[PDB]
Amino acid sequence: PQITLWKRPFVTVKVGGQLKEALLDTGADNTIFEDINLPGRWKPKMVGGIGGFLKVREYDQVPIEIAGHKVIGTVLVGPTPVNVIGRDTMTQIGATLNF
Amino acid sequence: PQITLWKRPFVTVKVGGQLKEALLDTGADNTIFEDINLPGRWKPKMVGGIGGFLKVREYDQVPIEIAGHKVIGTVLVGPTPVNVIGRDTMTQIGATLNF
Ligand SMILES: CC(C)(C)NC(=O)[C@@H]1C[C@@H]2CCCC[C@@H]2CN1C[C@@H](O)[C@H](Cc1ccccc1)NC(=O)[C@H](CC(N)=O)NC(=O)c1ccc2ccccc2n1
Ligand SMILES: CC(C)(C)NC(=O)[C@@H]1C[C@@H]2CCCC[C@@H]2CN1C[C@@H](O)[C@H](Cc1ccccc1)NC(=O)[C@H](CC(N)=O)NC(=O)c1ccc2ccccc2n1
Ligand SMILES: [Cl-]
Ligand SMILES: [Cl-]
Repeated sequence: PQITLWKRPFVTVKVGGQLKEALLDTGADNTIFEDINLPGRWKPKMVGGIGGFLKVREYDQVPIEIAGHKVIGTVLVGPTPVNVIGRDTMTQIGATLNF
Repeated sequence: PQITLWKRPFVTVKVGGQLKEALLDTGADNTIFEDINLPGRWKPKMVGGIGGFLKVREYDQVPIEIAGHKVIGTVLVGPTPVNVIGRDTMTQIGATLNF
């Protein structure tokens, strides 16, 4: 699809077997969710942004379906106010900005 | 242009009289700079991000040039780690996210 930006660009994704919504974010390096439970091991990571840093769990090679496509990549989990799909995932579905 | 997302999507912008660079950020509501100086009075404003809330200066009706499109918008000046072009400016140049 072609998405205008008059509203925040959320999309449906499936991760860990659950349907979630997340913000398509061209400014973010990373992909992060609040309250999803993933299997397998994780490693601690800190991510920074406006206002400071977030302590998260990093899970590697996680399948995400976004809203229709299969991506495998890194997923962060921590107490974020919003789920975000960052460039690490969006490059794998060929997302582009156009103007 | 049509911009892929393998690198961070920075663009050249002229804000006030000054050439700067900033991140095209579909996950940001606002346009925020740290390294510009704008004249005159400003209004206090608070913005949120992943880590908490920051105090910024709001300057109204500021000219912004990006990719040859000259627009007039609200520019915030605050302790952001990265200059960001948010959806408020991107909608004015007709930017879309596509996949
Ligand atoms: C933006 C922030 C998330 C705070 N990250 C950083 O500031 C990291 C932190 C790292 C650990 C501590 C020591 C410094 C390194 C490198 N910095 C990068 C920082 O010092 C450096 C500033 C700079 C820019 C241009 C020319 C010279 C210097 N940025 C850079 O070199 C490149 C610029 C680019 N176009 O990619 N940017 C980044 O490295 C950077 C990293 C994460 C980001 C996440 C989201 C959005 C933008 C992000 N930009
Ligand atoms: C989410 C995460 C992966 C941690 N990445 C980032 O946060 C990186 C960090 C980078 C270095 C510092 C400068 C910003 C860049 C780009 N950001 C992405 C960037 O897109 C980021 C994503 C985001 C949105 C909403 C809430 C939190 C976080 N947007 C923002 O930080 C913008 C800033 C603003 N006020 O315009 N925030 C918002 O637009 C915004 C909207 C609604 C909100 C509701 C509650 C609380 C905070 C809310 N913030
Ligand atoms: Cl959700
Ligand atoms: Cl990020």
